Amino acid sequence: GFCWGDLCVPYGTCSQLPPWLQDMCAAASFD
Repeated sequence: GFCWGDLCVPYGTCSQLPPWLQDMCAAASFD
């Protein structure tokens, strides 16, 4: 879960994102 201040990328944004952004969203899910 990558956090930019208070903006943490939701773990469940992956299907709303396209493949290349899902790659990071994978680490968003696990971090």
